[PDB]
Amino acid sequence: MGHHHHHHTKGNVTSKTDGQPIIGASVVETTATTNGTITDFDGNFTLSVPVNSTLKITYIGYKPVTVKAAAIVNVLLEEDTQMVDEVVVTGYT
Repeated sequence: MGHHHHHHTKGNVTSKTDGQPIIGASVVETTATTNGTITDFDGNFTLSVPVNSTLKITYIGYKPVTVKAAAIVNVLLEEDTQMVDEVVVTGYT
């Protein structure tokens, strides 16, 4: 069980490789692209939007990711150009 701290942060993008924060991720709005923002060392960004539209996030290296606008949203970056299946099942021998 990992104890998570509750702070005043808006959105959070992390990679699905090791579990680290995304630094330098291009995140913009569906209609408000001009007001696009990037992620910090912590893996979060700050953006103010009037309408409750969706937010498009992209980071050079891993697959793209999109999430709706909310007080706290977690995103996971999937490996790009890499096919890795994480499935397993046992039974009769």
